[PDB]
Amino acid sequence: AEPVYPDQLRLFSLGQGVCGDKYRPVNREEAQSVKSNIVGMMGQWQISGLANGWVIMGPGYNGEIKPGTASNTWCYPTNPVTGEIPTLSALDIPDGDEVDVQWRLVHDSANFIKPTSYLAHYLGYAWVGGNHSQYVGEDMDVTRDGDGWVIRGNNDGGCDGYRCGDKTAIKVSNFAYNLDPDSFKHGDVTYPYEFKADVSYDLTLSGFLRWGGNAWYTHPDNRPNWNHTFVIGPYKDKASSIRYQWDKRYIPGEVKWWDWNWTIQQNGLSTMQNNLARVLRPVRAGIT
Amino acid sequence: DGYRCGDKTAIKVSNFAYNLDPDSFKHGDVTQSDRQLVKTVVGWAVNDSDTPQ
Repeated sequence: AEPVYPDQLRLFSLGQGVCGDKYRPVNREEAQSVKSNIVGMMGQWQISGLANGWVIMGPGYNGEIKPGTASNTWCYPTNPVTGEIPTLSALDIPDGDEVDVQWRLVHDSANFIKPTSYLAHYLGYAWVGGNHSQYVGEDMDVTRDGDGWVIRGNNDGGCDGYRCGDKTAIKVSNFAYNLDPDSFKHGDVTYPYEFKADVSYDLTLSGFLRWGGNAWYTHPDNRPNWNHTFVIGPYKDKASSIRYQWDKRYIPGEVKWWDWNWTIQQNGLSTMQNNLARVLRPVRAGIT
Repeated sequence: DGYRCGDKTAIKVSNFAYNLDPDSFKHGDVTQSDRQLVKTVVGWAVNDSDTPQ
């Protein structure tokens, strides 16, 4: 048996026990591993075929797997593609003091604010943007709050929408700088050295979740308030690691904070991984 | 319509206290549950003289 990712499954209707060109029939054991996802991707009274004379039934039957035969068949690609989040080239901040580096980081629109505002929107937060535009993360304001920074939509003038006025906030805090030994460089030897250090921080999202649909695993439906934190840097915990949670989306019992399969279904695989790649882009600062 | 209409003032009521009339208090029966013994003692008091003691 091999791990199965719900986004790769394909339901063929060619013939009994026949898959596509590059496609293998899903096994009864493999179907059991992701039972809830496949049952959620089926109609109420639908029955579909598996390998070795087995059948999966829809929610009306409580998702029972029993011996049988059917015309349809769930198939998995014969050569699955890796859905891992790609890595982008580093972003280098011009030399300066600690607070200057943070200021230049948090005021960048293409490499920040907009990649961070789209993540919050995809996760299901409400009203990510200001009153003077219709697009997410367009009319935003940045303020220095204590030892951190706060980004949120501008709220001047009026707005149309239920509870428009409660705008979600992005809070950046807890910066740290770790030096790597492979960036060493020197000039003449009459010497002046040079290094680059990687920057890490904590990102907090605060706001209320949308009623129509959100990405929390319990899928609350009463518009509750919510605060969550991510660590943009080396792994520290399962709850605050994006890469970890995304890589264990094939184990249903590991899903306890966010449901990334839901986001993939809602928006598509390529867009989600591009956005996550932009959010996790490395950041470096020079030292001399 | 207004500059910051939407930031509305809130009034909070808490910390209630009661000043009783002295001759109006009554209570009913006292009941016990979940009883666990601590200690007990028994004894005798003996008087062998000719007067109460």
